[PDB]
Amino acid sequence: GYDRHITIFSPEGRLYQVEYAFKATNQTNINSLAVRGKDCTVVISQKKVPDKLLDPTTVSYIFCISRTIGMVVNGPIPDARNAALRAKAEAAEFRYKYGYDMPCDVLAKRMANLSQIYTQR
Amino acid sequence: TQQPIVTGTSVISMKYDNGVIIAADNLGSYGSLLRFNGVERLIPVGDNTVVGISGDISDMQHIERLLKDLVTENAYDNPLADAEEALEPSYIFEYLATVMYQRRSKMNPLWNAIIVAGVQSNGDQFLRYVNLLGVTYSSPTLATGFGAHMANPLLRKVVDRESDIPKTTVQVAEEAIVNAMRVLYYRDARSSRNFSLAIIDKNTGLTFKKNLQVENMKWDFAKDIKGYGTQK
Repeated sequence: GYDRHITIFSPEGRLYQVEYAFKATNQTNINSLAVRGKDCTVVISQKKVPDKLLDPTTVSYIFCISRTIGMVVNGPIPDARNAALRAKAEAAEFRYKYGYDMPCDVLAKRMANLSQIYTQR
Repeated sequence: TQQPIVTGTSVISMKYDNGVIIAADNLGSYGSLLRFNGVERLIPVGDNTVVGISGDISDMQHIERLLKDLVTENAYDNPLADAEEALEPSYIFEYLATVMYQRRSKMNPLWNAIIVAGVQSNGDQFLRYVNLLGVTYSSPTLATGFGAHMANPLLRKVVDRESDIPKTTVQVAEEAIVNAMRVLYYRDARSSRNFSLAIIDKNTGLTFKKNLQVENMKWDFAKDIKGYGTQK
């Protein structure tokens, strides 16, 4: 019935609504490659712009969530922006209440926890 | 009524085996504003006694008048009624005490805190304290004002009792008043770098070294931390 239309469990124990989310991030056809250097981390990503009338400079997928922490997005750009906004807000908040900027580990975990809540609702 | 108008800092002092030293800084502040520098607060009465006056500068002047009148009374009559009835510190002390006490009762007191430091003609060290309220007490180390409960702790570690007077010398006290003054200039907002120092020795008399500056100062730890805590 609604075991694929909302986030409730199925007889399989697998959430079909959640599966569909991963079947929409590869439909934008953007590849990324991220490597750890000895002193740096480098991430390069596609930026295919097939139009004369789109400004290519404003077509982007690398958003700076902290002054030290970049974020590269593979998948739809409305959801990208919302996740960027939320992440920036939290990173600022962490500075405010703990006296130092949010680690990469914990910023990842925080968005991870919000994602679970969005599939709980 | 009377309350703080223009107010001095602290007079600090200690005993040793042959005498006492007493020192103060030259400030009449009008609160935060340091409005008068160069205003001396040690007042010598004869050559065996320096009275260090703290509190209000106004009242200080008016005890300047009373100490000066006193020398005149003693000189009066015989010239031999002041050579072997010459002044003792214990006389100056008592006189100052009883006027303050009775003036507090008229409810407009002399707003001061005073150390009377001297040596008797028998050679005994004399350091005793009086204040506007009229509380009397003796201590081997005494100070007034903020430095009565700031500067004084350090001083009392050199001399805590009457037994530790023979364990202290004119050059130990000398270092410790210089040091208790540096502590004073550092951690009090009312302070002058200038300070005058008098020494009453029984063997060598009044030696009055004026207008010293605080030396051996450190500010080399102020480059290492900035911000108020949170800022790195």
